[PDB]
Amino acid sequence: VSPPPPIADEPLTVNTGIYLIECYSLDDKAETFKVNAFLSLSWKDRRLAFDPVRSGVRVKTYEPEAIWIPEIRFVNVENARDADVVDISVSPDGTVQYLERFSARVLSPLDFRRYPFDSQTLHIYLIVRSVDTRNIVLAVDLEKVGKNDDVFLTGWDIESFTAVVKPANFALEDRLESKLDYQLRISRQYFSYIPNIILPMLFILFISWTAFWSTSYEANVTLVVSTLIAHIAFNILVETNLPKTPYMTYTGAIIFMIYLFYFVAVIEVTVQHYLKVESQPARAASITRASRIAFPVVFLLANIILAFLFF
Amino acid sequence: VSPPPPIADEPLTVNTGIYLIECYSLDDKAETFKVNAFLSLSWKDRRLAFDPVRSGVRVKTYEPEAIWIPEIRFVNVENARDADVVDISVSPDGTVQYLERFSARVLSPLDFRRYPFDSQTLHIYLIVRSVDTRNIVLAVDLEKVGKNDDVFLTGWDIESFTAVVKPANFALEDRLESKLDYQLRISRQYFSYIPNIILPMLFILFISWTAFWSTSYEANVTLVVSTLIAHIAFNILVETNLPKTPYMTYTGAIIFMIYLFYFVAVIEVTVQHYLKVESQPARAASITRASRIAFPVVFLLANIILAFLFF
Amino acid sequence: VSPPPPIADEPLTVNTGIYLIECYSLDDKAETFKVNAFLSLSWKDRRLAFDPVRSGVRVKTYEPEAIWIPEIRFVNVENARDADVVDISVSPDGTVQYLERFSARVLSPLDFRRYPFDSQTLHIYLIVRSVDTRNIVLAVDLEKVGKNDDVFLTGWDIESFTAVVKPANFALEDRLESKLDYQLRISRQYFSYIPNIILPMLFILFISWTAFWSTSYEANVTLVVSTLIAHIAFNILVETNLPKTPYMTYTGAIIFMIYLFYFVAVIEVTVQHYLKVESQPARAASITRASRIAFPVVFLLANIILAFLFF
Amino acid sequence: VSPPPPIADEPLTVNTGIYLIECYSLDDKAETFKVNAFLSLSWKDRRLAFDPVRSGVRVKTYEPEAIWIPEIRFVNVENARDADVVDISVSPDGTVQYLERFSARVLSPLDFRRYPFDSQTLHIYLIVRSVDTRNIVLAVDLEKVGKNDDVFLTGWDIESFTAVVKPANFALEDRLESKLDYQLRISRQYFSYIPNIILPMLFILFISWTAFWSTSYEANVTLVVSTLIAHIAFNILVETNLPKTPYMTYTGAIIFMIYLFYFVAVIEVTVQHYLKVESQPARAASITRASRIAFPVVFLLANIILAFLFF
Amino acid sequence: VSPPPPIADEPLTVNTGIYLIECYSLDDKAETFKVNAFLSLSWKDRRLAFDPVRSGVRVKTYEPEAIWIPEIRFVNVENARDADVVDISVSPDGTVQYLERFSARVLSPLDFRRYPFDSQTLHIYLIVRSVDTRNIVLAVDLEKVGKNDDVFLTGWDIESFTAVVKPANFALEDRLESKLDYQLRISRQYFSYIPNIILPMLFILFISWTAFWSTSYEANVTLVVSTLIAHIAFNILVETNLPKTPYMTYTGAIIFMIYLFYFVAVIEVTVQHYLKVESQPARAASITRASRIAFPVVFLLANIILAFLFF
Repeated sequence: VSPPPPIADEPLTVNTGIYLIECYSLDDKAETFKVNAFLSLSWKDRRLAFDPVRSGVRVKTYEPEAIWIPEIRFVNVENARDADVVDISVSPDGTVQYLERFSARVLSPLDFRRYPFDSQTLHIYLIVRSVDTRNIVLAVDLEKVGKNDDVFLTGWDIESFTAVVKPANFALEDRLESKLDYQLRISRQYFSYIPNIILPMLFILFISWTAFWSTSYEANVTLVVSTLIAHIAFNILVETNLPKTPYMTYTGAIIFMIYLFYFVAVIEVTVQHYLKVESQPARAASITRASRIAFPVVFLLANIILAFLFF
Repeated sequence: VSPPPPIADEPLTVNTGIYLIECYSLDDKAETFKVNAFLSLSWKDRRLAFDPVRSGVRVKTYEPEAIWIPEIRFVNVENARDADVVDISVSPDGTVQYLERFSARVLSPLDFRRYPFDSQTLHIYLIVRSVDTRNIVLAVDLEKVGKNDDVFLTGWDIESFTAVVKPANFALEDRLESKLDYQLRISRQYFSYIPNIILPMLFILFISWTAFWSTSYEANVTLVVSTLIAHIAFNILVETNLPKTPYMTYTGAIIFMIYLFYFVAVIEVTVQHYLKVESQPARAASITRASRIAFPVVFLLANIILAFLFF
Repeated sequence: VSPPPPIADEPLTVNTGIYLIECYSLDDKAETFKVNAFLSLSWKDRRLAFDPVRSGVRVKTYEPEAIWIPEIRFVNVENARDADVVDISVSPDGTVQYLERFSARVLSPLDFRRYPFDSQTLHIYLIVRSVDTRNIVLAVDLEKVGKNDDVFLTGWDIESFTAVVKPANFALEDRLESKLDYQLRISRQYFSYIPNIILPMLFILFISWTAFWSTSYEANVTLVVSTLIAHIAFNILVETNLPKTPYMTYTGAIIFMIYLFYFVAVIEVTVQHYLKVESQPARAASITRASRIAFPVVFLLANIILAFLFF
Repeated sequence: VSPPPPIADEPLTVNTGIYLIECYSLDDKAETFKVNAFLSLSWKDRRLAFDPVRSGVRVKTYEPEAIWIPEIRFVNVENARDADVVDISVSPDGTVQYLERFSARVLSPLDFRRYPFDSQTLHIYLIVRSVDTRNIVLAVDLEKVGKNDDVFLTGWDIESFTAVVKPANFALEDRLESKLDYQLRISRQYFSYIPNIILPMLFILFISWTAFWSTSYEANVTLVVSTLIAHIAFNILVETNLPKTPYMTYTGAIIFMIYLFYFVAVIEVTVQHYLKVESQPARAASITRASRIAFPVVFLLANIILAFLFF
Repeated sequence: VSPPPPIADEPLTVNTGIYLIECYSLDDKAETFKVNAFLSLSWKDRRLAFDPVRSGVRVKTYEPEAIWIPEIRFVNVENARDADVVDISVSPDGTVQYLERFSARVLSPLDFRRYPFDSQTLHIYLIVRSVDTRNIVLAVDLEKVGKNDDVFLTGWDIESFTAVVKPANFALEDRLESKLDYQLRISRQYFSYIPNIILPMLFILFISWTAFWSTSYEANVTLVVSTLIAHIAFNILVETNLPKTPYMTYTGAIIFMIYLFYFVAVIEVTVQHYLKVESQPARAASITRASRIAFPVVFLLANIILAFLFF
């Protein structure tokens, strides 16, 4: 009901911990993720302490209204952290052990440049408002911060749940206070993405390259233009998986390069035909023969240039 | 009111039951499903026992606030279930019969590898928090576990609603307690998936194979490339039914293999033409003649390899 | 307040009525429909009766809390209906007239086999919980069951709003009681489905059949394969209208048959060409000439077989 | 708290007004539209009046619970509106000025036949329930009915916001009362619909007509069939804009006619070829020459027939 | 509890400030954007003032219920702002410092004509209701208005967060009062829109222009018509990025012009062929030779005309 008084000017230390139970709804369209976890809080209140003989027990259980509880909030959430309280335990020395289970949609930006190899740092920002009586400071209890054996992250590898031990104060408000950051490092699992996106997209492009082993302009126009359609169609097919980014992505640059290669292949096919029709088939045959090596080499070279630029 | 006191150290047994009335919203994307069911609770409270002559009746009806009710919760739900109590009945010996109708979105992972023959185990995890006075344990009353004669599961076969009789304790919290698991085993119905997905997808691939019974390179390019487009288009058409998985699925491997076969068929068509144009039609004719058997045989062989790998 | 007492053992009859206002959000995909209607309740309470001279008036108006009201619920809802009470009127003899306006999403399975001629029986299940003092039974007041002159059902014909006069008890609960069923029989209006789905889908198939009046294998491959693409594309176009069913539908069987016909047409075209190239144009010409009649006849025959099988 | 008493038998007049601030979510599918507006209510209560000298002020501000407020509801809404009261002001004579801001989904049928020239009458039905003490009637204060300078109706022309001055009583309930209708007459802006839908759809059809100036059956098959695909593809592209109607629309009839023209064009192309191959090129040339005029003329004629039928 | 009294007739000045923390869910479809920010309020009340020696402290902290707080609301929002308060501080002179954190969906129209060079003026309208005792006016405290060093907007450049210093009164209500406007000027970053939309769309069009360097009518029909399909397909692919506008946009005019160019290119190809077949290949060759320059020149000229018209 009333905040604990400081014996001295020192601020109240609230030890925090988050135990990740379930992580669902990874909607990449809104750069959000839903979380279901345990939030543990630990701080010392002298007013609740006792001798354990006359009191009988070693522990004292209270209701949330009965005692003072710090106003802990999450910064980067859609709406107020949905909560329910599990337990409040007071040890003989006056140390309060608070535990609640919560579920909330977290706002955490995603970098899609490295995609689909990309690594992400998912953030959960904890915050406390200091009162006049008293100031309150947050701390991390590493024993209460953990991932379960049943933790499921389908399509991602969980690297480190290591929260920011030194979380800098956000100078947003009039009074600056330290906001405890929880860094959750993940890296994209990619096996499926080669046989489902890259490989079939390379096959369609390679099919267009058969126009370099043909002399029929009609058959060549069909090869290049119809594969171009198949490529667009294939992009529409995988559209859901690829990201809608306002910046240039690695995947996006490859896609653009593929569009350029269809254009150049058309030029070649058109040129080869023009030379043959304009009575110089020696040149026409030489260009086509060269393209057979030029196109794969330049492609492989440019992909290495791209890979280097992004990694 | 207050919790019932133990005659001895033994924990309070709360007998549970779930009567599955309706199952709506089967989201193959979020791996969540909405449920509307009856939850029944049974436990013995000596405090409310009576003689039926002086009391007149054989049964006593109470309001939820009037008596003690165990705090039963679901583990794998987005948020707390809809709480609408139906009836509370007390027998002369003190046995309480609780019944509520609830509705909640359940988080249950789905394995799409064996799809569309795939079988699933849907989970509903029940949990109770033990108090200081007396510890509380959950049990399954098989007579109160059921699904109606009007239970509709369009597209699935319900194998067994048999809940985990021995549900292991989840070591997540500070105090470990047994969490009653409800395993709902289902198997996918496919009487439609062959004529609607597989058969037309095989037809389009087979059409490309007619290029082995033709010598017109122009007609062949049209056959292979236009069927490749029809295949992509067909995939777009059925896209909704197929799953967007970060791992490799059986269906997904077949699709990939089909993409490979279009690529190889192009190679053949291109090779056949090159040999004919490079004045060796004997080889060209032999390759084409071989492909007529090679392509179906290798396909049938590789499908058997795939089926074996996944089953 | 308290429930009315029975003069004899007879159960309390609650006369019900539903006045269907506007029906919205006909989600064919979730097999749910939203309803906005008036619910009327009528039952006799001797406890509320009076003489109209000393009381002055002929009618007595109460608030919902002031008097006893039966706990009427709907069986098949996503979650409980919106609760808005309009009026409560008591006649001199004690007859209570209750009226509320409600809105709820109803779960009602749909049969898509006969689609798009398909007829449906939409269900709204009313239910009441019978009390230890008096058993409560539901009845239908046909004078209070109706639909307005402004009732709109776009693309459906409303056959009969006739509710189940003898609604069987659901043996789900421990105590079985009669649950008042409201059957709304509807039949699909198709004045659009022929010119928008069937006719253009037949035209595309007929275009492929022109390959039987041509000898150019190149032109024929283009005809059959490009129309096959147009068919897939057309299916994608109308995909929204067609149903995603795990069982075999009439429409779905026709679609499958059309896919088969494109495959057979390819075979013919391929065969005709092979015979001509393998120096037997007499056979090639005979098969093509036969196909001109065979394909339409077999199609028309198989459609009548299909129509017969489904109707 | 209590209703104002009538000096005489006359009913209480509640003057209404709706100030349309922002109209969003124009859902074409469900024929619903979301609205955010101000609702103003004006009625005279003598019990709240005063002298302004002894009271000091000219205006008196109350809280909704403090005074009597009429139970105003909307008929055609998904569910009850948003209850956010802005201000309640009482003038010295006792005239109450009520203002609330609300947001609700309105059910209003749309006629898509005339589309995209189509005109609509959007309805918002206001209703009040008369009490036993004094009957309540609704009125329209034209000075409080309006739309801002910042009112956004992107794609429509607002013809008249003129609410039904004489709104007939809905004979649905047992007691009939006048329900104040708000007619919002709008007409569709088509600045864009010609260059974005009609013109490109005519271009694709016209391209197919070039087959009448060619003799190459191969080139003709490509022209007709590939444009047919382009048409389907184009329909898929504009799918969002076009309406999903269970009845026949003007736009829908044109689309169907276009499908018929592709079929007839195929027939011509097939016939022309057959005659040439069956050694009668004089007839073949005459039909093709005629089609060059026949197709555009018949099209233009049939479009005039269609336009006449719908307008 | 009560509105602060004016020493003279002057209105109460409430100094406002908005500190933009996070800006998410930029759903262009509904022309809405979600905002998460700090709202600061500053005004002087003499009743809360004190001497700081006898009171001890320099600052006084209150609870929202304890003191009078102005009813500040947002005009253009889907629903009410999140009701969450951070701090209330009173200085020795009586100056109140209010701070709250809020999250709401804002309705702000978007102009898509200049897209994707488009620039926008985003609006957040603040409003206050004046009471009987003293009229309340809003002001902007520039020192309490800003965005963090970590604020980043994906795809946009933030030009000026300069709120309307002179915000005109909205004449909607009976009593007109100044509504404080917050203008946020932004310009779209297009670094992606050229390589992802424009460039590949130009490539497909350029491919059709190779028909001017060919004499094969068959190959030309394939070139023009198949690229036209690729264009439609490409539009379907990028459909998400392009806006669904009922007015004419810059991007939309370019798209229309591209459709026209495919039609004209067909005409050329058809004409070239007709002249050759009608035994005048000198004219046919001249037209084709001219088109090689005419088409790119006219295109580049018309694009400059378009750019000029829109900018």
